[PDB]
Amino acid sequence: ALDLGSAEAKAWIGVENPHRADVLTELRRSTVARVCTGRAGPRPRTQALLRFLADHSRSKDTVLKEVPEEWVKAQGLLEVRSEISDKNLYLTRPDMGRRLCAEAVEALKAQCVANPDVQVVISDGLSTDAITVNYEEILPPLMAGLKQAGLKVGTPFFVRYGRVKIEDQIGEILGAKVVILLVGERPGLGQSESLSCYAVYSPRMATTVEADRTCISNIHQGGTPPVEAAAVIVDLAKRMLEQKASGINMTR
Amino acid sequence: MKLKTTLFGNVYQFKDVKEVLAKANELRSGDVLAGVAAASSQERVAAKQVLSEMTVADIRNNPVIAYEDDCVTRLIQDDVNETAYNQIKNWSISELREYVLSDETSVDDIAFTRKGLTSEVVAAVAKICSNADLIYGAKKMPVIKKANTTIGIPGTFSARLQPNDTRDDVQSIAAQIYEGLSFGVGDAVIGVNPVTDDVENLSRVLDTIYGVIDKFNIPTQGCVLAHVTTQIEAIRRGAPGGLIFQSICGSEKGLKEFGVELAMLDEARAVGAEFNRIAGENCLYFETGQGSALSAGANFGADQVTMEARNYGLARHYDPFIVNTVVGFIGPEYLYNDRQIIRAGLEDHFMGKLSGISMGCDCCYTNHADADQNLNENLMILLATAGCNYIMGMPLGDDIMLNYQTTAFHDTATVRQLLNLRPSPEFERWLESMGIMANGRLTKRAGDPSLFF
Amino acid sequence: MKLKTTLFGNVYQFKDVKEVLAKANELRSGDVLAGVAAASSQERVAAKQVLSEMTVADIRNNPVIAYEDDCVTRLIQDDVNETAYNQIKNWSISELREYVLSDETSVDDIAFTRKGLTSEVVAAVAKICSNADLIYGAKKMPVIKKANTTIGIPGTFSARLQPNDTRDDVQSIAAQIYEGLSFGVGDAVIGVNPVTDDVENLSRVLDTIYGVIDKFNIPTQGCVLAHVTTQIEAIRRGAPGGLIFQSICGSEKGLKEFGVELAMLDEARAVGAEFNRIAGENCLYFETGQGSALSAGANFGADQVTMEARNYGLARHYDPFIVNTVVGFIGPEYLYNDRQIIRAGLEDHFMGKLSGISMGCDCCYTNHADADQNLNENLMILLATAGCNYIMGMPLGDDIMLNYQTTAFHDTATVRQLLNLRPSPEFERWLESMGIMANGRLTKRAGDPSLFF
Amino acid sequence: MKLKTTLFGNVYQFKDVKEVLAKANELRSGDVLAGVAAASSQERVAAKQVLSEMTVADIRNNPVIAYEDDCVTRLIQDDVNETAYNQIKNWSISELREYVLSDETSVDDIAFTRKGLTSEVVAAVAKICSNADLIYGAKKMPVIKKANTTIGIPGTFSARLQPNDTRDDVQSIAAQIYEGLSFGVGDAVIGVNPVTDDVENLSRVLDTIYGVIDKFNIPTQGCVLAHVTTQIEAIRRGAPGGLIFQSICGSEKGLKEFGVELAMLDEARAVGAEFNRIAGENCLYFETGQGSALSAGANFGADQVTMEARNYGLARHYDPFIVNTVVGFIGPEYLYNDRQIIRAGLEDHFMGKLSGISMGCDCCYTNHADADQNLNENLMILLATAGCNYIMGMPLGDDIMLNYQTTAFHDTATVRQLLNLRPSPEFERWLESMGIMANGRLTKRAGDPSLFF
Ligand code: B12
Ligand code: NA
Ligand code: NA
Repeated sequence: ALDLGSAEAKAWIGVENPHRADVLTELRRSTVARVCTGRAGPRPRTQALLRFLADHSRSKDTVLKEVPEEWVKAQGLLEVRSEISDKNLYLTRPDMGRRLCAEAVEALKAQCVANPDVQVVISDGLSTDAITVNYEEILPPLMAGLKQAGLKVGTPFFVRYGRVKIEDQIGEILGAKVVILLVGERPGLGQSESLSCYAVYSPRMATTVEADRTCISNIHQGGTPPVEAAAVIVDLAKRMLEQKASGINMTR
Repeated sequence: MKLKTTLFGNVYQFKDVKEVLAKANELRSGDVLAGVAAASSQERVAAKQVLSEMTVADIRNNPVIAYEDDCVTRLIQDDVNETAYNQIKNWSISELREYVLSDETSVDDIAFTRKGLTSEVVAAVAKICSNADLIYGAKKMPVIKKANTTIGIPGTFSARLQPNDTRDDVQSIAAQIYEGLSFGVGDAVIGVNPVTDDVENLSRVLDTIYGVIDKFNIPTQGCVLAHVTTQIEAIRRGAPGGLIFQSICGSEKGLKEFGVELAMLDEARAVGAEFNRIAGENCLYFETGQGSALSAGANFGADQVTMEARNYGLARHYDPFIVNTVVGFIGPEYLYNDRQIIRAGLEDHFMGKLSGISMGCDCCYTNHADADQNLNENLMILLATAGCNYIMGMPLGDDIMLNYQTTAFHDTATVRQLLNLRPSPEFERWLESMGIMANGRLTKRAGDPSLFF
Repeated sequence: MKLKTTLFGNVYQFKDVKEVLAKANELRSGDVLAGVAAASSQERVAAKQVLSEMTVADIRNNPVIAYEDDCVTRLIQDDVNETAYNQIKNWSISELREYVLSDETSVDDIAFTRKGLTSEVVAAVAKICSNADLIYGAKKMPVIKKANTTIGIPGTFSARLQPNDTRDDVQSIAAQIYEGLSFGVGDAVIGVNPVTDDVENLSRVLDTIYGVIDKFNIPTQGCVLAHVTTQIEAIRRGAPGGLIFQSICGSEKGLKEFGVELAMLDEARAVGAEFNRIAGENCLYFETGQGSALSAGANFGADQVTMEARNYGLARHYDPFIVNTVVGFIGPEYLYNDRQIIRAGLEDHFMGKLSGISMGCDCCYTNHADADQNLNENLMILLATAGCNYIMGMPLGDDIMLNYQTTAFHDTATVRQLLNLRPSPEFERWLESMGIMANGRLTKRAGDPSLFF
Repeated sequence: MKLKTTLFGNVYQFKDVKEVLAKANELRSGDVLAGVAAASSQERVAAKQVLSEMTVADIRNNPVIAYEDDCVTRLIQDDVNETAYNQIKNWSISELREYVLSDETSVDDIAFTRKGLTSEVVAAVAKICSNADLIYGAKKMPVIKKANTTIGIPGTFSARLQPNDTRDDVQSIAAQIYEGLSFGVGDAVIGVNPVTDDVENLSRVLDTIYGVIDKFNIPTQGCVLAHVTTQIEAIRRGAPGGLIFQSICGSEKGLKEFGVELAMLDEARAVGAEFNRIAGENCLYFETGQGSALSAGANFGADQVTMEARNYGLARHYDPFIVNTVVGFIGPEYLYNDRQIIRAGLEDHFMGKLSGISMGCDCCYTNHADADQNLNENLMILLATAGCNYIMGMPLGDDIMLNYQTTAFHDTATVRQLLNLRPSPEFERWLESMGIMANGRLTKRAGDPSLFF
């Protein structure tokens, strides 16, 4: 008897008559990829297919999963949204996810501090879990990084239903020299807590291209740890202000 | 030309070639998002008929971004054989479709004829093809290239080993390599998308790949799929050069989005020729896919099939070892479901082969798309019958890192044994020597990465 | 028996084997309509795992309609080789899936093993198979029969000529026959669904079919697809007997809906043996399809995949020359779209081949289903790779009196030349002597019904 | 570097690599004339041993004209794969000879290894090869190109139709074309050396060649062997472009003697890509031969074998469809007799194949050389066993305006039927449909130019 979401199901060796099964266990230990599950003819073994199917059912739910408004409020965050009203429209309309709605623009001018050196934006994007798991690990030492030795720090705020190009409009309105967007990248099969940082020097809606951004991707406990990544993003921000450059325009 | 037809007594008028090309597309969510789709099935068929009656000249002389404004358009137009063009310029697109599909049209006939085409004309043919048209048409247009393996020989089927890791951990990359080779995956390339973009890390990932290649004397090539500039940097500084990769887009603005100049790809060719461990004459590797130009704001009112065709016209200039579309890499906003992703996969592959590039497909989907692993298995088999040069392999198709599902190591072995297809002949020889393959089929002790230890 | 697992900490309980069989199905519109579908994706996977851990004895000893109450259940159960059954009865369905798919399992291994199966067990295997599982599994289970043609030899691909007319007009039937033969269609059967169900009309349609067969000495067989009693009547009274047809359903109630007793199919066998113009030992022809039991009131709370498997257990008793599902014959209420119709087609064909019948598929859809001709072309090619014994042929696939779209004459020629498959060897020899086929390929002169004139 | 051995107690000292390369040559009349030959047989062998013990780095880093002073040296050096070079740079020329000849060295091994060579190193290997070394070495290094024919596949043997006339009379050119085709000659190219070097005459001769090609739908290509600027002129102004020709020399001074800049060959490539009626990717044609640099003042104290190797390094940059030496084109002052002309032919072909060009040979002599037609027949057969890609064909080999004797049309048919070799596969198919060839052999009706009438 087996739960397909258990650690025993994850560690399963399926290879039937192994050449060297001690290598097989230490290969299974070396990676989170679905290695060493064996075969039936050229096809997957049944338990490997079943656990794949189980993980996909779990993965589908995490794309529709939304964080409480109350959780955003408990973080001390301004919630703002894009032009997108709901999760279903988000998935079909990236162009509306890349623009603040009319009430969002006015809220940012109302409530956020003007012409910062560094502006942290946080958005659910395509994975809520990427925010909710990681937030308390990444965000406090990021704020305490940019403050302690340094700069005019923006006040951090949530954008609901954000796509990456929205940080250009955020840069223009708030007058920000560096914009950092921490955003949920699209959910994997067997994980959902993968966060990316997208960061850009002094952006403009008409003129900024994607290559002008620096990406730091795969921030989680199975990737780059959110505490360790916080000091990466601060050092990136310091380099961005020194060089007056981001993305492909940066040295080294 | 006519921009106009009458269908069931009702007149259907379109403004330009660009609109006719767009609305002739089979329904997809990307064309609706771009605002360029047909309003009905009737207007789709009317667009198809208008397109079919337009000449090769009509569509050649109206590219969707103009010559003077776009370096990809210039590259496509300047590469035309004008003698081949002049032979076919007064053919209708209906006549060109039937020419491509004809059993009296040989591989050698199409070899000259395709040099008279532009990417927009290549798009125009695909748009009036059925699914079986796209599959049969692609099948009778083989494209063969050579690195350390030969890819694309009829009766063969290759696979990229894609050993990706969330930290670029060298034990986890190695584990996935040994698993892939034990299923006979890796004759296209052993190709890692890296986390960090950076000469020390690129060289270490390449050292890991080529550690395995050199130990077992494997006829294949390695690749690391960072930006082309950092690849060139790393290879110049003494990392092993296999294939050199770039993601490409079908307009100048799309290339600027990607941070790509045309002269980087010139440089990659020159660096390949100086540095790279490749026996044959092809060493470049491009990846493509519908929606990328629309994402970039760089489609200029054109549909994503026409834009994707222009990728292949750009790619053809550089005579790469391999190209694949990454067919459902992005998500539902450009291709929504099973049926759209299959159709795009068949379109992309047909258009690549018509453009004369070594065309494969990452048969894939994302978890926010209306799609599952049965779609990948549907599409990989359809495309294999179309003579798709290669697919990907990952452990059960789970990318732990790029956060999508592609094809399993299993799936390449399945396709080969289902359809009586072999690997690349050089790689097949190696598999036979390792005891992994006999007569095209996995042996008993295949599928087991512990064979290598 | 466990009727229970836990999945991500959550306990999933099902009432019986019937519910586990139903909810393990891939999503289709018919299972929702029957009220038997999974409520969620997670409960689908939980049902799949419970099913996989259930044994062959568990499924065999719980048929979905009981032995006492159902003559089809009796027929299936009483046909079991109990020695074959006793060898495998303590196998899990997981183990049986892996057994079927294994390259170390031969055709002759499965030949004996399938005799210990019932239709419910056949269904259970299919439910935990992926699309590529269903295709590769079916491919390695060839079933070969012989009428005046041999069908189902690996490397071959047959087709029914379906020359249907709105008035049974004998010039319109002949027209479609000459067209079909010019594409190499008709080696499975030349088979008309008549408008009127009477002996004079049956005999006239058979005279028209056999008029063509006898003039050109064609190795094939004719069929008129009226009710089996009217066929028997016509043939007794001296009409040419080829194949004898009946639509079947997977319960006694379903047969009563169709107006069939089992003794009619006994009689059809004996009438075949006395009367019919058939060189080989197989002369029966059944058609099936998912939804028919549910339409009839006759599924008894069972899903349409399990019920369709029971068709094949029924069919196997009578050792027919050919069976096909008519996969999307009815409408969207049982299979809604492309994805569901493809999946059903792969299921139906796999289950037929596992049951050891000569299994083909009418790859088809209706105009009120969410479906088009590109779906037919997708499915026909996938099934051809699975070693589907035959499909239909009609002119562009347009049935002018059954009001649906099946596959074109073109589509059989396409599949054959795409996949390097031949007709039935007897029929291929005839095509070669007519100048229609050379080396598996349509000649220049082919595709032209005026060749016969 | 040793520039020194002792042989039978006697110390042999040479000044530089250039003298060692020169004196290691087999005796020929051109090396004596150049003042660079060995003084004795013993000094020849001493030079051979010094050369054999010199390393790949020794020869690469001393080209016979320096990098700064010579654009051909620059072109050769800048085309080196430095990774391939670094693998082999500490190999002796002895070891490289044994590597090339080894049966454990594959075509794909040499494919990479030759990219680390320069032309001087290619020459050095040939100098310590015996005649059977040169023949077997070349045979195991096939080079395959494609125009409208594929040339250089092992088991095949091609021929240039050379229909030259004293007045460029279009009836006399056509006469010789019809004669050549009747013997199966012309799959390499149909190639005229014109009397007059102007656009009207070039276009008229091309119209005559392509008049025949288009009437009979021949898979081949035409060429007019005037200066490359006049070809480009003619083709721009609308003459049919097939192959574009230039005679080349192995130094910058030699090119200036010939009136060639490298940018003309760049232009020829681009003109080919725009204009030329060529299905494959190769459309350039060079001719070479020992003595030409020495004639030009342009050998700079280097021997004619080293200088001829530098032709092939130049040619390789431009990836031509075909190259041939014209082995005894000039006269006795460079190669005196049968023995010297055979040896040069074997050297030239080996070095071409090692350089990775599609290497053939005009097996030829002049009437003021010590030579006859039996030498042509000796050499053509030896080179055919070496896998020589093509020879010439003329009527009995008599050139009526270039004033020399090459090989007969007979001689290609002889070689093919002697050695069981076929034409280019595209051209062979055409010969079979004309009734000229069956199973590689001339039919009864062949050898008769009136077959075309
Ligand atoms: C989907 C995807 C793409 C898509 C983007 C299209 C789209 N609309 O999503 C396409 C196919 C276009 C693409 C292309 C490339 N990608 Co990408 N991509 C991804 C992926 C899988 C998802 C990112 C995501 O979910 N974003 C979150 C959502 C909410 O944002 P979004 O608004 O919907 O999408 C935006 C971003 O995805 C952004 N984007 C996508 N890729 C990249 C790469 C870079 C360097 C930047 C700055 C931005 C960027 O473009 C969209 C806005 O137009 C990640 C892998 C991962 N696990 O994150 C890699 C990833 C970000 N890509 C990567 C790279 C290198 C590339 C290329 C440069 C490849 C190449 N060698 O040419 C190109 C060019 C990117 C560009 N400059 O536009 C690397 C980044 C490495 C780094 N730290 O710099 C990643 C991390 C994968 C890897 N190899 O590890 N990519
Ligand atoms: Na469809
Ligand atoms: Na002689």
